[PDB]
Amino acid sequence: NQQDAQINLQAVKKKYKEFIRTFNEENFFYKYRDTLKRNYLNGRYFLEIEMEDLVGFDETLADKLNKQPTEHLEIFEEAAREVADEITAPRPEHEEHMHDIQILLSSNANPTNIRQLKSDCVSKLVKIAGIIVAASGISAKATRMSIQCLSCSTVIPNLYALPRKCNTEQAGRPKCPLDPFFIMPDKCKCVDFQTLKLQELPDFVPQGEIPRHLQLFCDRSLCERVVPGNRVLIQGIYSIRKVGKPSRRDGREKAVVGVRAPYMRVVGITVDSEGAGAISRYSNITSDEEEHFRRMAASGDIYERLSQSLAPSIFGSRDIKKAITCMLFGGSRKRLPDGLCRRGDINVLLLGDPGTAKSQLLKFVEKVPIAVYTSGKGSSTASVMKDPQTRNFVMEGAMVLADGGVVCIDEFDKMREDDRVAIHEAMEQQTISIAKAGITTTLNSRCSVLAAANSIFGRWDDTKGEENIDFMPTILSRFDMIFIVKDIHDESRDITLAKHIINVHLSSNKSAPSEPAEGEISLSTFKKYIHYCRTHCGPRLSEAAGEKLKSRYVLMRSGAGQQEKASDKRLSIPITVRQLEAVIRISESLAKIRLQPFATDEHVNEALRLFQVSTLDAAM
Amino acid sequence: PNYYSIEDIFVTQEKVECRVNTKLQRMGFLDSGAESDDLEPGRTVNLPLWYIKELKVNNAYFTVAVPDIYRNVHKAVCEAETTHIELGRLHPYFYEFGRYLTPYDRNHVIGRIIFETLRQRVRHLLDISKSDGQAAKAEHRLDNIEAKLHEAGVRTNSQYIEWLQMT
Amino acid sequence: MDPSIIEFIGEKCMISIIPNFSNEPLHLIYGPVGPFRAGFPVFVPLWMATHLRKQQKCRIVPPEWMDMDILEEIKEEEKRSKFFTKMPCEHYMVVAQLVMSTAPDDVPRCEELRTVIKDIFDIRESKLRTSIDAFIKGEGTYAKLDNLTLLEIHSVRPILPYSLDHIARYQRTATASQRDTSMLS
Amino acid sequence: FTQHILNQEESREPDDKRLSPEETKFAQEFASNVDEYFHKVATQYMPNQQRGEAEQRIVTPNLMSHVFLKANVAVPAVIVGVDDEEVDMAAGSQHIIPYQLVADLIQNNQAQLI
Amino acid sequence: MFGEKAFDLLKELERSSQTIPAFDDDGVRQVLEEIKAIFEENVAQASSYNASGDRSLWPLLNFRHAALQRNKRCLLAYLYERCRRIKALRWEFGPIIPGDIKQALCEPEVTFFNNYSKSLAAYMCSAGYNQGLPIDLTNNLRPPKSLYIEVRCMEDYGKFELDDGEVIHLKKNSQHYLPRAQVESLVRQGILHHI
Amino acid sequence: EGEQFIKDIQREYVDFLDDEEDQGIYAGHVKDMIAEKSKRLIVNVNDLKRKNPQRALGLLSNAADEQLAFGRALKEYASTVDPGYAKMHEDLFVGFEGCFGNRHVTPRSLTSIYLGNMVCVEGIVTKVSLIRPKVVRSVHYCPNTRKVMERKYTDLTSFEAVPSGAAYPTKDEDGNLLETEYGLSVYKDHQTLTIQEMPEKAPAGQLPRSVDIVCDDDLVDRCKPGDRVQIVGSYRCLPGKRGSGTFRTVLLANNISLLSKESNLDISREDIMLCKKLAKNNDIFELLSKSLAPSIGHVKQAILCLLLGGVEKILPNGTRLRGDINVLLGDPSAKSQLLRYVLNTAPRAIPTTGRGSSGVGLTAAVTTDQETGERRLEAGAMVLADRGVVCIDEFDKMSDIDRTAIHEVMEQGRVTISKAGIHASLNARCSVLAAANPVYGRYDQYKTPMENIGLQDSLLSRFDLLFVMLDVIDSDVDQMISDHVVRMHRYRNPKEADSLSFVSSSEEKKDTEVYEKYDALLHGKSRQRHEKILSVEFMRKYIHIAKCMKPKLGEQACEAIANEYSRLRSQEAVETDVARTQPITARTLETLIRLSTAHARARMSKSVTIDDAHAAIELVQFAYF
Ligand SMILES: Nc1ncnc2c1ncn2[C@@H]1O[C@H](COP(=O)(O)OP(=O)(O)OP(=O)(O)O)[C@@H](O)[C@H]1O
Ligand SMILES: Nc1ncnc2c1ncn2[C@@H]1O[C@H](COP(=O)(O)OP(=O)(O)OP(=O)(O)O)[C@@H](O)[C@H]1O
Ligand SMILES: Nc1ncnc2c1ncn2[C@@H]1O[C@H](COP(=O)(O)OP(=O)(O)O)[C@@H](O)[C@H]1O
Repeated sequence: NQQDAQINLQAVKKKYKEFIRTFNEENFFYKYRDTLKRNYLNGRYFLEIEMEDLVGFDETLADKLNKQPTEHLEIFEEAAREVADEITAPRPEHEEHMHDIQILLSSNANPTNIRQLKSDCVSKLVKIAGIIVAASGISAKATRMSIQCLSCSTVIPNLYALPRKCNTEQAGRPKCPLDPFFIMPDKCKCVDFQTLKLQELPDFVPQGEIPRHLQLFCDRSLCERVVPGNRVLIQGIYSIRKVGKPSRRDGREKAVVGVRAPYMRVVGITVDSEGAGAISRYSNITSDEEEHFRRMAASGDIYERLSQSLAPSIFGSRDIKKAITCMLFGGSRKRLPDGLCRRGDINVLLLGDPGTAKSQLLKFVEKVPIAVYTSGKGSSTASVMKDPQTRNFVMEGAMVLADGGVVCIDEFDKMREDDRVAIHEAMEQQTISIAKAGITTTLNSRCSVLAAANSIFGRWDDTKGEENIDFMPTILSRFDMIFIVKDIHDESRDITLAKHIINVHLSSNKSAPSEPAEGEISLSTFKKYIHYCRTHCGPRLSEAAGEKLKSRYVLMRSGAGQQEKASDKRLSIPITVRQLEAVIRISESLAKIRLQPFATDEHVNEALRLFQVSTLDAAM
Repeated sequence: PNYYSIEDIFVTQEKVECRVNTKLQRMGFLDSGAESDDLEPGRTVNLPLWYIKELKVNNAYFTVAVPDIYRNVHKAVCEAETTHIELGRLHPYFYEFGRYLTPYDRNHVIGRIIFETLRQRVRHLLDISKSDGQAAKAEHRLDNIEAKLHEAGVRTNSQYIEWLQMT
Repeated sequence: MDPSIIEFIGEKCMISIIPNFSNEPLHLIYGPVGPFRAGFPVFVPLWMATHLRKQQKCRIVPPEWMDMDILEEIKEEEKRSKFFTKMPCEHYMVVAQLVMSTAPDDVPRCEELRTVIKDIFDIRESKLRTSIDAFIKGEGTYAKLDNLTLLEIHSVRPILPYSLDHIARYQRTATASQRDTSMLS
Repeated sequence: FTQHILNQEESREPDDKRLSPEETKFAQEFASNVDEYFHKVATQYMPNQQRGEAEQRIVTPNLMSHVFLKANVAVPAVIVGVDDEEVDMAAGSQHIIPYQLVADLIQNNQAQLI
Repeated sequence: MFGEKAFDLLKELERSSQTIPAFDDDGVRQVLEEIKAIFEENVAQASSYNASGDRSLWPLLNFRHAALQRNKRCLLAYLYERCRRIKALRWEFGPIIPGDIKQALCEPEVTFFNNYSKSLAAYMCSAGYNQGLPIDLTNNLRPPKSLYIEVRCMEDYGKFELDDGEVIHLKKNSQHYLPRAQVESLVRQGILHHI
Repeated sequence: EGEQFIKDIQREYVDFLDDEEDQGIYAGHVKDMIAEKSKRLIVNVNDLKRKNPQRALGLLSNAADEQLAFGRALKEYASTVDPGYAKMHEDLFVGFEGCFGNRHVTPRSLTSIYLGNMVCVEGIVTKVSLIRPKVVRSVHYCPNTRKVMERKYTDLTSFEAVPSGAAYPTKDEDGNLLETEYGLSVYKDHQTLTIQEMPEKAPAGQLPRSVDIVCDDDLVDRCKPGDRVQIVGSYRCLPGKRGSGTFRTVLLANNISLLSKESNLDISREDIMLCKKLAKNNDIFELLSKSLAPSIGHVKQAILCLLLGGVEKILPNGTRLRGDINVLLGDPSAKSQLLRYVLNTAPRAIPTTGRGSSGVGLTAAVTTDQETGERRLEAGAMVLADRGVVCIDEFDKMSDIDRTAIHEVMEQGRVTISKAGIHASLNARCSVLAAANPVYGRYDQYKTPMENIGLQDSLLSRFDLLFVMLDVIDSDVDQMISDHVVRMHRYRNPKEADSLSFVSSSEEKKDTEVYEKYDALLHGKSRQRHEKILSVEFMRKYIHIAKCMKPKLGEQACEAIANEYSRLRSQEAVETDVARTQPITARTLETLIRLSTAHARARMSKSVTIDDAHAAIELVQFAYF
């Protein structure tokens, strides 16, 4: 303790200790004491902090905080427990024992990029923004422990040398040298450890290259914090694990001089707000939000407004779009005490002439909570690898990443059939099976899928009869609403398409006069709205809906069979149990939107007219 | 006519697994018509509370009768687990059932269990003293008698805040 | 139970202040009021210095318990106050707020002061959680007020009791009813 | 409490002590209103026995809402009118209890509420 | 639904919090078709030798009883909270500015509205002065201040300001010849959080 | 003997053995006077709290030697009670068991706490592994001096301390003789395995995590990997952790709950009596027909006999044959959901993929520095279904490599198999299903019976019957199926004269309003049944004895099988079904034998009847008739 500067004491002595007692505004909210105590009450053991309060307090710490944060951010912990344990006393009688805590940091300074995380930027606090891939399980770590040889809780600065002398020396002259250390984990501790991960951005030198990435670290409360495939804002720190320059040159033919490895640990991850950047699992949403939600649900002019949410630069296809979003909400996983988990999620088909904006539309359906896109030639056999550490046979197993999300693809036609069958199947039972190596783990996950396609011979097949698909009718089976795409001519239509997109395509046009349309706004809102509305309501039918829908499917199959007989040959699609079993999910999607649980058949006449497109499509 | 409440009639409804000792007649609201003015000594039955609220705990038209949650085994180990017996919503109200049902046991245990359970709330809401943040916290291990005071204590803090300065 | 209902109780209390008038466009009220002369103290309630200081009419001074050493020793006595402690005016948690809004234009040391009042408030409250942590067997004939203040107790009031009736009905029925060998409800 | 408040009043019809007369006009006016409102519900078949102000219809009978009491008397246990064990009474203290048992001291004004 | 609908019946008031468009007389018609749908059965066995007095009916008495219990006391709430809300806003104003509509009067609430207003009127007469000063209690909290000017508002509807003006247009910019007794009714039923 | 509260704690456990509770029940006739000698006693903490909560929850926070002391005090007690069993001079650890509920986390949630605790797990039996012995102490001897010393050794996985490190002695005094006597030098049993979350609570946006387990002597390998399990034990963490490199965990101190048996049932000879009382009822077969598939027309009359494995038939040092049954047929839309009526209804039910390499039945046994010297080993995916049946989907989509690899043990009903490292063989005499598709969808009857399927005609004799499954409707039946399917849609959703609500009671309730979602019984009690006679549990409680009973042949079988097989091979290859008369062979006899063998177990009639003849032929003709 060399009390001149950089001292162990001055900070903790009063400064950090009193910063919070001193942190004041009237309204008598403006401390971190209340938040701390009320956090403690519910087992949290943390609190949230800024980094530009020091400017609110002083002008010295921060330019010293950046320099040796590893120490300051534990002096913070000690000050925290001593300033909070006084309040742990209601009187001296109900600190049954103290406890350890974790601090947070945050700011709005600016995000950096991985291409610059360099030797200067090391041991130093920072901010970035990347994206997540996958990260480990939850192993272990602790802080100290005792040993029978000395019986002292072994205290450490770093988060190993174990010296010579015995300490069971009280044996006479017959002592026990040469490191006799019996670790006593009756006396040890336990914190968490998870190894988060990080990929770089999609616009920041991937151009003539590929994107690199980084692996991470945590201690106590940031496990169970991040599920992968997410956009983060971060404050962490860039540091190493090993050390050395001189001619103790590494390995066998490694390390010309001194190369040690990278990583970062987190001091105060947060998340993103790309509209709703991070709204996927947790709830920091507030009562105003939910009022907004239900009062828009109360609004009986929400669905047709939502027919105009994906096409603010696109014209037409409105009867086409009355259920392009109903796909998103999902209906009901109405499972039963026997096996019959009748199919939850929902699936759609579309195929027709190019030049009609299928690609951009599916890009947008990815845009608007969780989803992915490849298409053909290749998300997901599922993956049984063999761990290069220890050589065990683990399962990465990537429809797992639609375990509640959805999927979109075109290019079902343009990829061969060695890889269609596991996915032919998954989307009738949702259980990814496995039987390959010594494991029988019938995995599962609730994904949907969107299916675009391309018919060879175009509208020729569509004019006359049966050249609809090139591959099979068993995946003509699994889908409910199935859509031709033509580009039939009309000069009015032509000119209107003409100016419609040019007025789009001119000067990055519609910034000001775009959103002035009615209520067709904020796909961000839709992320949140969806992740809400699916997460509560579990509706199912009303009695009056069932008989008319039943009779309607009856007449559907009778008309298909009559067209079979009105041509003296099969002129139908197979009248399946799946068709009713899916239109039920269309009713369910509708009731999911308006939040009314019990749905009536007028609510679903809309469904009738929408799958009527498929009926009258495969009518010929 | 009740210990009144907006929950005025979550009162006389809880269905049971009531057995039979003797004959019965004309079950009425069951599958019954002009079909059975006679039935067996011994048949488990689901039954409301209202007509049986006043049917002679001494007399045996019906019998020793408990629900299975209300059977004593879990309830016994929950006077030993009167510390973290967890509820949820499979039995959302679990607090004043005996506040009718106790004398119909013929084994004299119910009320002791229950009183111990809520002496635990004499110990429990030590932690409940504030409204820290956004909408909802822990809102499904709840009978809807604790719901009331829960909201209430929340409000108490909520307005204490506006006191805390001009706020 | 409110933020202001207790100021109909608390804010009626008095200090003595200094105005800058003598007796005003009116002299004096038929009342306990003192004669008005500037440059000298006068005793008033504290629902008016509010009205007056911000009307730019007066100065003001506090009581004496609004200090340091009293509010440095009351706390350490209060530490091992297994029950309660010194009580300077017994609702100083409301006087101090309506004090420290404006008067800190010229009050001294209005910050370490606030520090201590919070430091005492929280602890006494927290004590008033753990009193509950012994309450067994329906002890609704045994309790503590002995040097309580009121601004702490109304923060509990509606919660427990509207429950405690049907809570300890099982045992309050005991010294009020009868049955066979077992406990009654 | 328009239910059995009337019943204590027909027990004595106290002077300005218990209740006041305009309250009585108010209250019987109201109870007439409730009945002549129920008029337009079921009054071809208004209650065939429990017809007027009824027998099980009660509102405010309960007298054990356990309230806080303020000491003001002999700082020893000045043992006085209450059913419970008010042993250990005092002057600046409290040992909290129900209310039924003391509708006495506060009509004496020996004690007070908080 | 078997004695649950009141959750739906006061759901008439679902948006009517303080952003209220208007109100109606819901939830009586088919449901009080019950009360006469049932007395037939409830008194079907009335003084009959159909059983000559045995145990058998003993639920059925109670069936009637609980049916009625639910009915009547649901109804008690259905008017009672309506009295409560109207009383609150009528503590924000006298019967100067009556209800939003005066069309959600379920007929016997003639009796009830008028009864409550005038029971309180009687109590008023006792109150204030022995003769009775209906004494301003919850509005026009100007200390001794101006008498005759108009001010700015926040978009009221209801249009009930009869008081002393030709037309003051009781909304935002209700700005006309406004005296004091003109402007004597509304403080927080939705206007002048802002002059 | 550490801090002297240990002995206070010893006698606090001795204070268990006072009166009716333990002096009456728990001490005496409990392991040794009953003589099964399980040193692991049965404790339940709750009684200990009812004596000394300082010893109840002082245990579930610290277990340094409270267990050691418990076992010590117990052995000293029985040393007083019964010196006959005083020859087991060891710790004799105890249970501390229970279906209590203090803290019962997942393998996911042994999360940086619980260290130094005694808690619960649930999860999957997996990696049921190899055995070894362990060292206790060595009874040496010196013929030079006739001196038998001794030396016990420890390590952390057993208790806290570690041996004062050294190997077994030699010339330990000065040069005299050290003859290591074995047999007196003793050994326990050891074991090591892991568990996974029975996972379906797992968030498949996330990874279902793993655990680490150790066991010991009288606990050794008590179920098979492929089952469901709950367990309750204590926890420890030995390794270095940057003092040297990070940290790991382990679990022990435990007793088991396997939670899927029938012998778990408190079984008298009364359950058999209920079965045999109702056994005489003749048309119960049709009830079991409508039993397992109550949520779907359609078969299962026959599928039962797969579900019953089969019947054993061996000859005097001659041969043996495999007793079991196997069939399958259909365009999409109840085929692909008639397979999960087994995965989650009946035991020993392990579905396979349709896409599987090197462990559909293989192992491949690849190894990397096991704790022991296992150079080559793994296990497979068939013995999991030994003595029963199996599911698959996408069979026609299966490889035509391993199809023949099925035929191996399927047709043999034997294993003589290996992966070229060691010849291996056993008796796995299993059945199986899979799924199916015509290569083009809607075709199996117009063009041909065969060749709308397109594969080897060799298997069709390996299986039992050519069969049929189709989908069409005429003008009249459509509304009949409509009302059937709408019964499906309503007898599943709950809750189905001027005013009829506001009934004496309502939905307003305390604790029996809606359990999950209610169901009807109206007119399925016109079907005079009950939810217990037609159920899961009484059904499965009639599994075991039909598997124990063995209905031998009658005599009238022979002329009938003769006449019927005669006409079968006469004129089954005519009348529009000739190309579906390809696989006729001398194999319908043994399947008929399995048929009547099974059906004579469904009422357990150790006998044979002509009615069974009709029952076992009529399905075969109904294939097409
Ligand atoms: N009707 C339209 N209105 C506005 N823009 C359109 C329209 N049709 C096409 N476009 C534009 O033309 C481009 C079409 O490319 P896209 O990738 O959709 O082809 P496609 O329709 O998917 O054909 P294919 O399915 O064969 O790939 C998009 O960038 C889209 O913005
Ligand atoms: N009678 C029935 N019994 C059971 N399920 C039925 C019945 N009728 C219709 N269904 C339902 O209709 C859906 C039809 O899908 P199905 O499982 O038959 O496809 P699949 O048999 O797997 O097709 P494939 O045989 O080509 O794989 C299923 O979800 C099934 O539950
Ligand atoms: N001549 C025969 N002698 C003995 N068994 C025969 C004879 N012909 C048919 N069988 C039947 O055939 C079975 C063995 O036939 P197998 O060799 O499997 O036929 P495949 O050559 O088609 O596989 C026996 O179980 C027996 O029931």
